[PDB]
Formats: sequence, structure tokens, C-alpha cells
Amino acid sequence: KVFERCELARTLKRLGMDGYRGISLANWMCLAKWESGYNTRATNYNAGDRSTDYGIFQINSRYWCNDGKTPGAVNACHLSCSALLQDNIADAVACAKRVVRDPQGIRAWVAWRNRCQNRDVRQYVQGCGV
Amino acid sequence: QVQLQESGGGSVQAGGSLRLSCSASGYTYISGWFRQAPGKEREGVAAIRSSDGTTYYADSVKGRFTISQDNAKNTVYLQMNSLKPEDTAMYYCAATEVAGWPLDIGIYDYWGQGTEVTVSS
Repeated sequence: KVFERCELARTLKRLGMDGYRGISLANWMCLAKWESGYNTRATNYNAGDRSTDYGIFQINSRYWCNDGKTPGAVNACHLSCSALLQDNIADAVACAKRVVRDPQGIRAWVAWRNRCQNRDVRQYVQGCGV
Repeated sequence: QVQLQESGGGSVQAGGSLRLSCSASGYTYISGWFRQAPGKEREGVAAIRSSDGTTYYADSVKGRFTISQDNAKNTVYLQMNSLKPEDTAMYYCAATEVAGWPLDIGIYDYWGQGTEVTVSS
């Protein structure tokens, strides 16, 4: 599914993302926007290490989820990557929280660094009632 | 964040059953029970992932202990059947918002105060 902006902000807020690890809801929204376009079915294949990025937060199959076809798989989230291609985003939200647990935090996502880091992100939560 | 409160601890005779409860004041993804027997290091017992209801048990209690959830009351339960003297311990409820191996102590961020379970004879 493709979430509408405010629909997603309210869902992310209900799932405890706002201020999670010092990360504002607006920053999480910006990440989702540039990673997938708020799309739970987004996928991206990386020919270099043969990994795939999955779902709304584009979680990678090498370190975080198991897709069963990626070399050097760690499965740090202990989740099948297919669980991150679902309309219900609880698993995706939890795995995104696991990514930011690491020292790098939300800087792990290159797109967040190129589009959201040091960017006014007020528009992502404006008028959503969050 | 999330505060956890356990209850149901008590003294039971060997072979008996006991059910512990744990309430959470906010949303949790994974919840589990970690016990500390007298003089020993704390160890994992059982865990549950709330999204799909999958459950994970330590080899020492697998088959005997079962963990469940009541999503309406936001509570988790640890049912223990066929208790042994060796199950005597302070049982702690813990939770996290992160996805990881549910019996990995390192992913847990929220901890209760513990509820004592004593198994005699």
C-alpha cells in the first residue's frame, strides 16, 4: 500500500516512533518519503552484493531481514523480508528501530543523509494532528 | 517510555502450576521473561513477538512453560506447568520496541521489578 502523508504520520506516532532514540516523527516521515514514497511494497536490488532493500523504510537483506537469497545474511531483525512488504507496518517499524539502535543511527540510510539531514522537515508532519 | 509491572509470584509445590502476569503502560513489540535463580546469572525463559504472536522458549523450559498476550489489556502471561525446584527464581518481565532475536537480552530496553517464584520439595 501507498500511505497518505498524515495517515502514515499518525500510524508512526501510534507505533512509538516520535522521538525514538532522539529521532523526531518528522525525520522518520522524511526517511519513508525519500526511501519508498510511503510505499510498503517498494523493492530495490543491489547487484554489487546481491542484497535487496524492502518496504517502506527500504530495509536491506544483507544485515537486517532474511530473504533467503542474500550472501552474508545476518538477519539482525530476525524477520523474513516478506514481512516488510505488508500493509501492516509493525514489523517494518520495529526493524527500523533495530537499525537505528546501532551507533550510526538514522544516518545508516544514505537517502536520509542526502535529503533529510540538515533539512527543514516541518512539512512532513504539518497539519496531521501529531 | 514504557513501565512494566509483574504479578502472580508465589510459592508452589514441585509438579504444580503457576501463572505470572505483566502489564505495560505503552506499546511494546517484543516481550519476554528473564529469571535469576539464587546466586546465578539472569537467563532468558520465554519471549513473544506481538505482531505475529510467535513464541520463543529456552531449552530448560520448552514444553513446560508457555507465554501469551492479551492485546486488549496490553498484558503478557507466563504460564508454568510441571514446576521443578530448579525453576525457583526472581522472574523479570522485560520489553522492547526493537525487532531482533526475542531471547537476546541485548535487545531489551524496558525492565520490571521482578516477581518471586519459589518451588518447594
